[PDB]
Amino acid sequence: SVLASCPKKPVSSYLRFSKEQLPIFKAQNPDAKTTELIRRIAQRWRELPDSKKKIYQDAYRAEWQVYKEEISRFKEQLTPSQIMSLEKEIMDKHLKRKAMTKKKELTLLGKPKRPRSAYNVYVAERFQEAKGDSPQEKLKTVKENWKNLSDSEKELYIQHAKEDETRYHNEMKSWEEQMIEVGRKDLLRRTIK
Amino acid sequence: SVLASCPKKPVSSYLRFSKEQLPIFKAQNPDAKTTELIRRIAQRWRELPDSKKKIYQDAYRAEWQVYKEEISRFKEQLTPSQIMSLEKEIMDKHLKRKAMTKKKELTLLGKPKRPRSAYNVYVAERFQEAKGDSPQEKLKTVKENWKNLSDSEKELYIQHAKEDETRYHNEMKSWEEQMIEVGRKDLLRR
DNA sequence: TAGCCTTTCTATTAGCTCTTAG
DNA sequence: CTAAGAGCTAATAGAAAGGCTA
DNA sequence: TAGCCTTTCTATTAGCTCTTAG
DNA sequence: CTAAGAGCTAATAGAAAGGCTA
Repeated sequence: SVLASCPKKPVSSYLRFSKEQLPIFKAQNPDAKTTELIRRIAQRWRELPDSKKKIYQDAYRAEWQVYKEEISRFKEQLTPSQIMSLEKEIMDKHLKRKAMTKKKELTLLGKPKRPRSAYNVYVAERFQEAKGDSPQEKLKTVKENWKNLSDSEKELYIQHAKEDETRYHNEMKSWEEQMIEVGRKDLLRRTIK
Repeated sequence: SVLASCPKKPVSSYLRFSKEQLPIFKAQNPDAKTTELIRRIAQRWRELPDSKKKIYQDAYRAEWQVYKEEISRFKEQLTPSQIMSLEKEIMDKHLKRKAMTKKKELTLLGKPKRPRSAYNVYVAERFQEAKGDSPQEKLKTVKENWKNLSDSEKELYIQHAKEDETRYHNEMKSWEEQMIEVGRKDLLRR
């Protein structure tokens, strides 16, 4: 909202060169992978005489002066409420990226899944059965069927949950022992129940 | 600040008991550490019959109903801009506490100071020799007498700024390798 | 992976005093 | 949706010098 | 320790494409 | 300013089950 309209900074000298060069490298080798092309483009950059790098550097510097003007005139026409909104939007985006980065990191470190309750075991064992033309409606259905379960049957899912609590404690003790060894004592629970 | 005026949540039963008891314990033991009074207060709570703990829980539950009412009519009267401000204030507070906790932790772990710049070394030695009514107004004198400095005079301080850059690299490889010992690779640069 | 739907759980964190020290 | 990968440039945040008041 | 003042530095992270896969 | 310490209670955030579309 405020962030959407905020002037964006110009790209540096090399990234400018990189974006005219990529489509020509791609058009000549449409099968070769983008990581190989960028790897091939970087050196066209290293090899490029400094008289030619200066053409890209001069454009960057000239656009940097447009940016300074654009951003100064932008920030100074914002109301206090729009300044707060811009700061909250930037903060929220940064936190979304940090949270997402941490989840990918913990998956690479092989963090155990948390205990799956009897309802979670139910949703796994009997979801695609549930009538629904949308995954959200197949779940909406699962919630009613879960309630309609006989007491006899729900105790079957409670024991599956019970034995998964044991799996959680075992795997966590093992994973947390491994994190101290990898030097990630920070990833440990402070309150281990 | 929207958060300043926001109804706060009631304290749980033990903290209600703890409140009335601390003055009594303090008055009876005035040379005792607050940490020891709270330890003895928790002991009284543990010993307290559940019929008496329920008196404090019933008050909590009754105050929880007052809270729900107060917070809903407070938030209903907030403009969209005040709702966004309240949410930003809550998050900023949480992050200020996280950042502050990390700085205290790194000070206990004895993290090396970063490299002092030539300006930094000029402020340290020539600060109290500068005219100024307030510490901010003393720094303006040093900032003005830094700008005016000769290149040869700058080199005298630039002598410390280069030997301190060595001190930083040395102390950091020592501290970072010690942080691997304690199992805190997360605190390294990388 | 996030977010949609509901339900359910674990781990975290909020609250309070009063002194010390960051 | 968007981070990762494959590169480079450089703006950015925050720490650092001092001390006094939150 | 944060934040006030200015200046200065180090470490981080932003930018770009296009495909893959989280 | 406020975290730490010395305790307890419980609200809260976010993960978990599934799959499909950002």
